[PDB]
Amino acid sequence: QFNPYGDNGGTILGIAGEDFAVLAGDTRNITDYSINSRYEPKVFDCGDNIVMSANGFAADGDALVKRFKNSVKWYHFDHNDKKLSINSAARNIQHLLYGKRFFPYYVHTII
Amino acid sequence: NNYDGDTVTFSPTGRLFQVEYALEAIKQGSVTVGLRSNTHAVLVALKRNADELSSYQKKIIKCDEHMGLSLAGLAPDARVLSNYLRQQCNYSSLVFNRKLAVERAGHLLCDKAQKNTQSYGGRPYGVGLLIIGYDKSGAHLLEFQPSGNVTELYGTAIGARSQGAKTYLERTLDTFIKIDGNPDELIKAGVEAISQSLRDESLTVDNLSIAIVGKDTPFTIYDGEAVAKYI
Amino acid sequence: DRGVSTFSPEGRLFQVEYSLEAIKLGSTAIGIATKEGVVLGVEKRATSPLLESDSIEKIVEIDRHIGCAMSGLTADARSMIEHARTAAVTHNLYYDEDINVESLTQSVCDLALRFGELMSRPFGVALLIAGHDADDGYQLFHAEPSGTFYRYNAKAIGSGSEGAQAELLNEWHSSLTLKEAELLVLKILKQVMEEKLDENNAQLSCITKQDGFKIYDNEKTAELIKELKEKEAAE
Amino acid sequence: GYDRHITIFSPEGRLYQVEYAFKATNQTNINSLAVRGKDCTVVISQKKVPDKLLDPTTVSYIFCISRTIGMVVNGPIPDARNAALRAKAEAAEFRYKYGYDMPCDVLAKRMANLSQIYTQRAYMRPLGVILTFVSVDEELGPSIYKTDPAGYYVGYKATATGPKQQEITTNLENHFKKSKIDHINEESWEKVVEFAITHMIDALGTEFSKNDLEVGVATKDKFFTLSAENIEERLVAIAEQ
Amino acid sequence: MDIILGIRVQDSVILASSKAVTRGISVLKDSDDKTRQLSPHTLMSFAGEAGDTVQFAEYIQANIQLYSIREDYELSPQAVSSFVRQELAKSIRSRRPYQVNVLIGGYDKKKNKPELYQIDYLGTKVELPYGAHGYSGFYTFSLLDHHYRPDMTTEEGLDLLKLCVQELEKRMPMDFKGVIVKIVDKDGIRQVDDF
Amino acid sequence: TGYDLSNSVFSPDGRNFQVEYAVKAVENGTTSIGIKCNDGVVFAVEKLITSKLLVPQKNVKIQVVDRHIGCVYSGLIPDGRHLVNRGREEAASFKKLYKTPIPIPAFADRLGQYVQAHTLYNSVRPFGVSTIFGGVDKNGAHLYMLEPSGSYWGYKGAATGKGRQSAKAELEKLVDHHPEGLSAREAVKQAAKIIYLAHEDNKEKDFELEISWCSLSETNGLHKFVKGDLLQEAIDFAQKEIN
Amino acid sequence: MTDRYSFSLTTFSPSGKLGQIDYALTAVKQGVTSLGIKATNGVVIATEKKSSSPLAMSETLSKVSLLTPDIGAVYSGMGPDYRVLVDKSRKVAHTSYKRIYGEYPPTKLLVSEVAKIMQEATQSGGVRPFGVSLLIAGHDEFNGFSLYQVDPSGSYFPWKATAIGKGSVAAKTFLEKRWNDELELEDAIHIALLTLKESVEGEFNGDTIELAIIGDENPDLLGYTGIPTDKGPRFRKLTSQEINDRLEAL
Amino acid sequence: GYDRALSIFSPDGHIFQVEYALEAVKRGTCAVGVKGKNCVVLGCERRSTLKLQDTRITPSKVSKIDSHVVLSFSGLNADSRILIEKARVEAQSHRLTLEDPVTVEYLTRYVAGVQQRYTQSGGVRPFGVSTLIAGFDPRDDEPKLYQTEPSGIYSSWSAQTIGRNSKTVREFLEKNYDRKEPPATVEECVKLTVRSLLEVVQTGAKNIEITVVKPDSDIVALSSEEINQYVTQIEQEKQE
Amino acid sequence: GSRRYDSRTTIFSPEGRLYQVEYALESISHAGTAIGIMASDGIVLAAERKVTSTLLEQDTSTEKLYKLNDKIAVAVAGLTADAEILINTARIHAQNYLKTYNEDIPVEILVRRLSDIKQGYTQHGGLRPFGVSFIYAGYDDRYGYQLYTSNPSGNYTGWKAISVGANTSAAQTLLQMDYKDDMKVDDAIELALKTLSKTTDSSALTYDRLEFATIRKGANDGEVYQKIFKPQEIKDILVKTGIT
Repeated sequence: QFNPYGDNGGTILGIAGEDFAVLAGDTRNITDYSINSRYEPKVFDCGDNIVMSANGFAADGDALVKRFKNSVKWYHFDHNDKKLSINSAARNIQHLLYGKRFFPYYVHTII
Repeated sequence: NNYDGDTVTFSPTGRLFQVEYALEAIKQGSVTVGLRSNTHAVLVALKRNADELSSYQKKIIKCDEHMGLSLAGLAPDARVLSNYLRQQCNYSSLVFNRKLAVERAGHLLCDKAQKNTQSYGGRPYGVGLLIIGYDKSGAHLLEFQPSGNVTELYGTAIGARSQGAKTYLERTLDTFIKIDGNPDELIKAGVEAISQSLRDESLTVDNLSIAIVGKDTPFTIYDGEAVAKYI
Repeated sequence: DRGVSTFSPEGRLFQVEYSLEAIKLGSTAIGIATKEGVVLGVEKRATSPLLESDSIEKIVEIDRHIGCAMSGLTADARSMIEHARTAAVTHNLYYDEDINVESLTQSVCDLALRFGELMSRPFGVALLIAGHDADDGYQLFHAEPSGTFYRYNAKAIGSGSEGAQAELLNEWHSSLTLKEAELLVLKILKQVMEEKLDENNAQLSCITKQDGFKIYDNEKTAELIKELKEKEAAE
Repeated sequence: GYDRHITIFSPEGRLYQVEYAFKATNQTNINSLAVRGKDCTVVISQKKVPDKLLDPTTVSYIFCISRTIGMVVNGPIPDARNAALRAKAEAAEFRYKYGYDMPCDVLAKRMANLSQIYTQRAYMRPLGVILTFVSVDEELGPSIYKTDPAGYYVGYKATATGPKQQEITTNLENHFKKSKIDHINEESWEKVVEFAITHMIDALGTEFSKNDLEVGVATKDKFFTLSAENIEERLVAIAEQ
Repeated sequence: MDIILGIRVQDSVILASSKAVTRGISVLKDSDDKTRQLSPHTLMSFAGEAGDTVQFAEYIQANIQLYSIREDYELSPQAVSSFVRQELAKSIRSRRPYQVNVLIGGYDKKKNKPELYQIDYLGTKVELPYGAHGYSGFYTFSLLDHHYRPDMTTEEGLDLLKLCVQELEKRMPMDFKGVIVKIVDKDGIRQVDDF
Repeated sequence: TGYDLSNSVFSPDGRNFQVEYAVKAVENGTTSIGIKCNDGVVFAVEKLITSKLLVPQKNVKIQVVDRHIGCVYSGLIPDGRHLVNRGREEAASFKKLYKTPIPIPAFADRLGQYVQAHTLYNSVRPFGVSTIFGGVDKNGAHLYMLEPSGSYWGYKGAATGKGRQSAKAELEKLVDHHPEGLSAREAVKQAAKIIYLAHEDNKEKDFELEISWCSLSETNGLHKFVKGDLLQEAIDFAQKEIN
Repeated sequence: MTDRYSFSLTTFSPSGKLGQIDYALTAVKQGVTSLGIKATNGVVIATEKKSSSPLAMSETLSKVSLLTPDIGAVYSGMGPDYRVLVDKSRKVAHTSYKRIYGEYPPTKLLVSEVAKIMQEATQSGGVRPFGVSLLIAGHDEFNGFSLYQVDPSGSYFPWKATAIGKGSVAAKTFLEKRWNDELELEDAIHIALLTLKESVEGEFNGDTIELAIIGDENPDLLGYTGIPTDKGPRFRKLTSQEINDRLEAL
Repeated sequence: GYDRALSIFSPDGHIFQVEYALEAVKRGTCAVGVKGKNCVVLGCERRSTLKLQDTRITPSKVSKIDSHVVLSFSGLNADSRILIEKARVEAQSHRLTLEDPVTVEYLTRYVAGVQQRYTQSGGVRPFGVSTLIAGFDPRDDEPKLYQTEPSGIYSSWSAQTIGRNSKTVREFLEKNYDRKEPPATVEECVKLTVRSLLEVVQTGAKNIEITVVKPDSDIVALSSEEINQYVTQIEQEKQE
Repeated sequence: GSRRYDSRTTIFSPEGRLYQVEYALESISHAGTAIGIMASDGIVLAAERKVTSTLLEQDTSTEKLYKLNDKIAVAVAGLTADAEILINTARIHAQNYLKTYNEDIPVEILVRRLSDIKQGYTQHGGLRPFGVSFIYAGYDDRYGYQLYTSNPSGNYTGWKAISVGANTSAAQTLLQMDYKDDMKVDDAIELALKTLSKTTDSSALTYDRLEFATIRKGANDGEVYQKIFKPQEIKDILVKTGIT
């Protein structure tokens, strides 16, 4: 039977300082015991000073990042180029994720 | 006369009066000018207020990083049509990783407006649009009319008294077409063009709207104190 | 007849122009924006003395930071208010923030031209939408059934509007206090109203950043009416 | 007078839109004729190519509906082709559903039913065409069945349609009064075609070259149309007589 | 849920329904009232699947109340029980069936008679002198078969019910936390507060 | 009367006046033509230069369908685009099911039925274009012209728009003088000449010429635009002939 | 595209008439005379086969139609409308009855279904009424023989005998003088032929007259044997020859 | 589906189909509501060209929406049944979700919403009905009286009348109703209600209906005799 | 589009009347009169057929009086085909109720639903209304014997005695004169026939131009019987009251 999920490995890490924040991740992409790529970035600048990583099943990760980036674009269009605050981004991502509650994105998301 | 009750009816001489009346709404609209060189494309718009207590109606709308437009006529129809363009540009990026060619944008608007001219119940769009953009074949200016006719030009103008700006741009063609790698000079030529359509009113700071897109310039809009440089 | 979405030979939509005539028959509503807040006032205009005037609801809350006044076929406004309230609350759910006043007004105005042969006719009511947000501060908007909305420093709508607007053109300046705005709404309402303005046939409200949107009691407004009469007798 | 614009009854119980669709039938100014042999069914129609720029091979009002059924139309070509495409689709569907070839008369009834619907339903206009269906049916033999904008249809011994239809009809009537039989008593379809052309000439009082006519022939298991040369061959035999 | 019983006597119907609400290894509530008044002289008790029970009971209640207002009239206990049966009969072939068993105790004012209907989740209706749902019947039916008489007073009915609860409290494995008892007669519906 | 106020209504003489009114819009449009040749077809159209501000070469009117069919039309331009968009859908579904690219007669009827369908109801307007189209298939070259009524035929040459009479007269001379056939390269030249000759009937505004062709030998049976040296050569031949 | 005619085309006028129904009845009036006569042991329905051209084969155009083995129909008015009503009537006899009860509908109920179809063309959106009046003759076990008239409005009436169309007024008067409750089937056929001759202009024979009967079961028309309870259709169309036989003893 | 915009604006800014629906209300029998200190009374005219009426079964002019709220109307009777049914359904739905019966204001707002919706939906005409909605909010003793009309506007009234000759009885109520002192008893409130109908009705025989609503779901209709007692008493004090 | 041909069947006149309802009522005023009279021990339905021909089969005929269930019947005035559409709907509705509650449908509930269907055609859909007025005669254990009427507007009312169709003005005046409350069924029968006899547009009232029915408790103890009169029975009762 077709299994629509996979595991692309990798690990990510976010730490917040007083006036800064880092979001790190390795660049190795795998399936089973093979390496797909030694350099495939999974941490992205999404605009408005927000960095994002959705780690786990890469196809779902890319889809979510793509959808969120698009959400930032439309937020500008719909609210007079207003900057999307990090707390507002977080709530927006909740709805992106929960919208597929019964067929989830297989990712640990950090922004 | 008897043939203007709806868009689906031809007159005996082959005219579509509802489309022509839609065209009339554009003529009552405030003047807006478009022009381009080989490196940049510029929109200039005269904004209109309701009275001295009101804001000035926005005329220019951004569609993508590399494309945008100005409007004359029914503003809500421009909102509908610009939104469609935003989606089409967006689809092109997400699915093909490709910026939408200004020419295709023109074809898409033409076909969308056309459908409203051949079926019962609808109405034609009541707005004219000037689309500028910079894509893989350089700078572009398009003129959209709600009849569905889209036309690629070096420069043009639509709205009330637009004839003056259009004549001026026709005269100045050989000069402004070669204002390459100089944004401020292309805008100044556009500001001079729109001035040929003024009457008992002059360009002020909350009156004038300018947009520019080009080789190394994303579509950006200039308003308020940021256009004082050009008055 | 002839299509509901038809253009006139002058390039205007018949039905939108006709709905504008119905708004002219509506009771007067006035809004004044200041740097201390926005004041919204209305003429209640009860059709009979037996009608209990406190049940006339022409000033309405959309969210804590946005209020609304209406003029024309006021029953048409209910679904517009319902959309506005849902738009405002929905935005907060999706974004954990307050929704901008302009975005609210644009959302309400998106309903306007959704008629034809979608609803069967345009709305027969104009709205004054007043609110505050952190980006653009205190704002007043005039939402029409054409789908157009203008931002205003001050605006009057309804039967007494063109006389009231000329009055607002002279009186409005960028340094008005909230108290000055309250008195000014009362003053211009008494001018254009048919009957004698009192605390029962006219209503006041405001929106401030601190306390949000508030409708005034009849006691509170009554004192401002007395205060206005005293200032005008005093020269 | 909106009773004249759509298919509702007038005060005297008429359908003017149906009547006006009949007048559209003659708009091409073409006359057609159909007769039956012992073995075959022949249909001939006038071919007028007025413009010198036309490709004359594409000017046709005869259609091969199925392998066994042919159809000639009297009326404007857009409506004619509308009816032709539908008849083809119907004939093909019938064969798939029921396992045998659609009979000429059954297709005629089906198209007549569709036409009837346009006379009762307001949103569909009648087609401005008269459709003459021909075949050599495996049960009924040589067959002519004709359909009109009223949704009427009937079988014929022979028939004619067009502006000068009455002249041709009485011509054919008089021949069968003489002959005493239901058909052209001839073995070869070639001679039945010759009869058809001869009686069209007499009735219309005009001579034909090979490009002034168009001929369709139905035999057992196939309907086919003739080329200009097959028709020329036929005109020659008529002259040498 | 679990224990719901019913006894029709001479002039009344008596419903006894357990008070416990248990989820997992915890008794979450010991005063739950597993009943809804459908009309002034009609009472319905219920047991079954969590959520389903109350949702169904209230849906029936709303419908009977709507009917009463529309017609300014009280539907007979027979008529109400037929409506309820049909709703359950519809439900058993839907995408997700209501897993609810009910007892309907009513006093027919036109006939001057108490009436007890037992309806299971499949829509199996039966009029009885006494009824039960689930495992309750396995203990009470034989006891009722022995001691029940059709001319019993309300008092005698309650004593007979006491005997049933005592037997259940002795032999049933689970602690159902006693019962709430309600009487349906010509004067309406009242609750016995000491059982 | 009032028979002309609603599409699909028969007048007492059996006419659909709304289609006839659509024809008037076509007669008002610019001149377009088609010439059928030895092994292909050639299309050309008059593009009125309304102003100096129009970018030359950049408001392309001739349209390709699939890879082997060219389409040009006169009248309401957006209506023509709508028709081609449909034609492209029709060609795609034909190739999808049957593999082979749609033959020209088959494609001709796809447009025909669609245009005819817009004469059947009062809720749609007829097409305000006459469309000249064609190409090369497995049976050689075909040229077609389609009117607002849905009527179409095969043609040796075709013309529509304001200069249709002038163009038709010129087309007839070529047909008379070349019974054996015109070559693809000669047809391009003649198309240029005819558009120039047809421009007399529209002589206020000056114009821009546009030409395309499908030829089995010259374009390998694919639709291509005539540009550069071959186009200038054709423009020169045309200038040489009006003088 | 698609039907924008979702509104009625038949409406009440100020005087209370339903115009389109009246006008449909006028079309029926122009129609060729057809009639029905009920005997004690059968029913006869008859009409003139008004031929359009002598080149037409009038046998291919059948005005008298079998609906069920025991029910037949004839009409006056618009032929194409009748033809599709027969198609629908035949089908509804199956879908709304035979596929449910395993037997054919009784005459009154099939008539009721046709009447319903015709009524809906009087009220539904974007249609005109049917321009026909029907005469339906049938037999069923529990009602015996019956004859019904169905008009454009959808109204239907049971008759002993009646006529519709062109010369219906004269024909009804002729039938009033001749009808009694003792008529045997052969007597009714004779009266039907007499009545029709008054309204027929040209030739009067078995090729210009169409006539069918509802009478005894015809086992020779069943097509099979072996089931005693299946005895054959009660509907029979008289042949051209059988009509001419009765026209010599006229 | 049928689609026509039947309710549209005319050049002067009127919606004629809404305004013509008001004419239908003007033709309907008179209805009046008067609220006292502790009750609301609804009085209704019944036209007297109808003898041989069976009053046991003939639809009453006052309808219970719930056990605590009532609705009367003027205009098309058939139209009112649709509004009454929808109101009754919503009343039960409110009890089901909120676990509290509707307030009188809420129920009125719902009915008014239905009416308004029928003035800007395609393929429908407006309700030819105006309503008087009266009762007491749950656990509240302040009387409530509201009016709705075909446009969808609604408001609260101390006393109000609708239907034919309502301008005459509004006249009466305006000069006979003291806002400062509402009818302090049921007795007084029924009397003022009957007086106002006697300005317009005729002989108050089988012509007048009265329904009295008190707090906590206490609704009752008066019989002819009880009403006739008021009629008799009113006419005796009249001779002056 | 098709707007041109739309009558707008569901609009108000400037006077606030529904055109089509008024015109449907005008249509019904030309239909054969039908009378219903309610007595203490039953109900009478009597109706005049539309100008009958001598060749019409009277015994297998139904035009005016129809059975909805065993306890309820209707008399029809208007287009018969329109009435049959509504009658079949009413019959189904009665069975739905019986299936749901295991009790026969109360008369008013059936009447309200039919009347609501009529109302719908006057407010939405753009279709012509049903050109029918009904007289409902029925019995249930709540109100006993009941008479109702409904018309194309979907308005319905209860009656002691009522007429629909032609000459209702004259017919109602006569019923108002001679009707009294204590009246028995056999008196009501006589009143019904004598009223039609005086208001009819025919020269003389005969058995072949009448349909007749009674609903009595005339079977066996607390059970109700519907009697749709046969032609011979109508002929007898016509003689028994001295009209023939």
